[PDB]
Amino acid sequence: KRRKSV
Amino acid sequence: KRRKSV
Amino acid sequence: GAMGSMERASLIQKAKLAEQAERYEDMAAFMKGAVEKGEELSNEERNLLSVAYKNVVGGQRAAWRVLSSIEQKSNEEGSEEKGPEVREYREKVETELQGVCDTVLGLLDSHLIKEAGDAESRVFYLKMKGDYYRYLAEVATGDDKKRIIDSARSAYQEAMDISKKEMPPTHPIRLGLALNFSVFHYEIANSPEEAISLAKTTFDEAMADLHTLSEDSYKDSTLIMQLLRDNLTLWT
Amino acid sequence: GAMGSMERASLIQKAKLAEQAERYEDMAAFMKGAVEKGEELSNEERNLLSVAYKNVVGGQRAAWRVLSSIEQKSNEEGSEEKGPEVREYREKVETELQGVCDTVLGLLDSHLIKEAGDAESRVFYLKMKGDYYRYLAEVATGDDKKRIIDSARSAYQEAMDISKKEMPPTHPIRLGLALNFSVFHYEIANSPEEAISLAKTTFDEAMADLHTLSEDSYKDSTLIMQLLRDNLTLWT
Ligand SMILES: COC[C@H]1CC[C@@H]2/C1=C\[C@]1(C)C(=C(C(C)C)[C@@H]3CCO[C@@H]31)[C@@H](O[C@H]1O[C@@H]3COC(C)(C)O[C@H]3[C@H](O)[C@H]1O)[C@H](O)[C@@H]2C
Ligand SMILES: COC[C@H]1CC[C@@H]2/C1=C\[C@]1(C)C(=C(C(C)C)[C@@H]3CCO[C@@H]31)[C@@H](O[C@H]1O[C@@H]3COC(C)(C)O[C@H]3[C@H](O)[C@H]1O)[C@H](O)[C@@H]2C
Ligand SMILES: [Ca+2]
Ligand SMILES: [Ca+2]
Ligand SMILES: [Ca+2]
Ligand SMILES: [Ca+2]
Ligand SMILES: [Cl-]
Ligand SMILES: [Cl-]
Ligand SMILES: [Cl-]
Ligand SMILES: [Cl-]
Ligand SMILES: [Mg+2]
Ligand SMILES: [Mg+2]
Ligand SMILES: [Mg+2]
Ligand SMILES: [Mg+2]
Repeated sequence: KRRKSV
Repeated sequence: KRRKSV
Repeated sequence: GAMGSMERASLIQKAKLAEQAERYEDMAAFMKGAVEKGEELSNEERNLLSVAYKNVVGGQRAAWRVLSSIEQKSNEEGSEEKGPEVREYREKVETELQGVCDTVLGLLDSHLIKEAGDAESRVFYLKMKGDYYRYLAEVATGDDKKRIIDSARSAYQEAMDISKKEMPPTHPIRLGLALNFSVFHYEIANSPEEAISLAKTTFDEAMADLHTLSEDSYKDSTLIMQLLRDNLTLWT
Repeated sequence: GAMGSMERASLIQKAKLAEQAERYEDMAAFMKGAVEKGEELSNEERNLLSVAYKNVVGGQRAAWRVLSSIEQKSNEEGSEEKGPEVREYREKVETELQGVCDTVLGLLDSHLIKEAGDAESRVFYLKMKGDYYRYLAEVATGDDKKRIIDSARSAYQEAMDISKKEMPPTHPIRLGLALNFSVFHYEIANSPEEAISLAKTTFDEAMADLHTLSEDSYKDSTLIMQLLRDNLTLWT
């Protein structure tokens, strides 16, 4: 659902 | 596992 | 105080927003500001006050247990000497937890309990008093531990006496109080028999009064009855 | 600073304990104290610094989004006038988030970046610089928004240029940098095409270099490659 960041 | 409190 | 210039209603509105944002430290500070306005709390506002602090202290307690367990392992035979850091940091977390407890106990003593005349407010605040003394007892290791313990016992016992006289056996506040007093017996007062008897009797008396309830009140009582059953299952 | 009297090694030991206790504000304060000792950070210590702040700002960002969404709903036609509280509290959370970003950016500018000579340290810090400017950009609405955005772009672009020259295409830091720069394109710079091209090309170049890796390095790279694939799936 929410885009991924790291 | 851990007993319940409220 | 810090919240001295904010309107009571605005503090309450903000406490509800901080709950939605899961910002429980903020929630608790707004509620402390609302209490310090000097007026009695409504049912909803007592519930907000209780949720705010229970969440804050609940995070501190979980942290303390992680650190206490590390500290104990380092004190076991054959463990390498790590120096003072784990004890220091556990003490730091412990001190902050104690300050939260002292703050709640402060609010209850100045002046929530003394103005609480209805059973539902008075039992609710006394349960909170027993809870915060119980959190103090969890970390207590010195000459005051017995007195902290019996302050928890005495607050819980006054709440039990009022709730038995004035509330139905299915009331959520009565049920939550018994659940926590029963944990106090099990975990703090080293009385697992008393803990079990209290949870059993509370559960059975609630069962027998369910018939009197609407479907919405049924839902509220059985939820906490389930937590009593969970502990009986764990303990027996 | 506040951590001026504590040994560097003790600060590091305590940061690791605070991580285990999930006490990320404490973790971050211990790491800020360690950075302020003036010595360069090791690989492990950079990772601790990054985890501490990412967790702290990540909780503030989630809270800000909850509050921003409430605030927008209250500004919709037919919504009842709630007064200034939601805006005030969103501003409070926003200001604290901005102070965290400014603190990290402060550490990077004084003096982590300037002493970072190896690619793995320099790219790591530049990625953090782009990330914290990007968090500033998420909340920016005034005359400085374009400059905040292009400070994020410029830091990410310098990190990309070094990582392309000096790191293999599967390096976790190279991969995490591309993933975040690609999110910046999508979400901040309104360039979803650039976001998609970057995620695709980064993924494909990593695939083609997997063969060179041990099984443990394989595991580390494919983990982040999966996050690139997740975004491509969401975006296409
Ligand atoms: C001082 O000790 C307070 C405890 C004793 C048992 C529980 C009390 C806690 C709260 C406020 C309430 C309960 C549940 C059982 C509803 C939660 C359990 C722990 O915290 C809350 C009280 O419930 C009240 O507050 C809830 C807030 O959250 C929602 C879910 C929105 O739903 C609300 C309920 O509709 C409302 O009845 C429940 O009546 C009693 C007072
Ligand atoms: C400035 O941006 C930092 C990001 C860019 C991608 C990722 C970085 C983050 C950390 C430190 C690491 C990764 C994972 C992919 C291992 C996590 C993802 C987000 O936070 C951590 C870096 O991983 C390192 O730290 C981990 C800490 O947690 C454990 C799990 C114990 O395992 C550790 C790994 O074994 C170690 O290699 C990973 O190499 C790179 C540096
Ligand atoms: Ca009654
Ligand atoms: Ca209920
Ligand atoms: Ca290289
Ligand atoms: Ca990994
Ligand atoms: Cl400490
Ligand atoms: Cl059992
Ligand atoms: Cl505010
Ligand atoms: Cl898709
Ligand atoms: Mg007023
Ligand atoms: Mg009264
Ligand atoms: Mg020294
Ligand atoms: Mg150097």
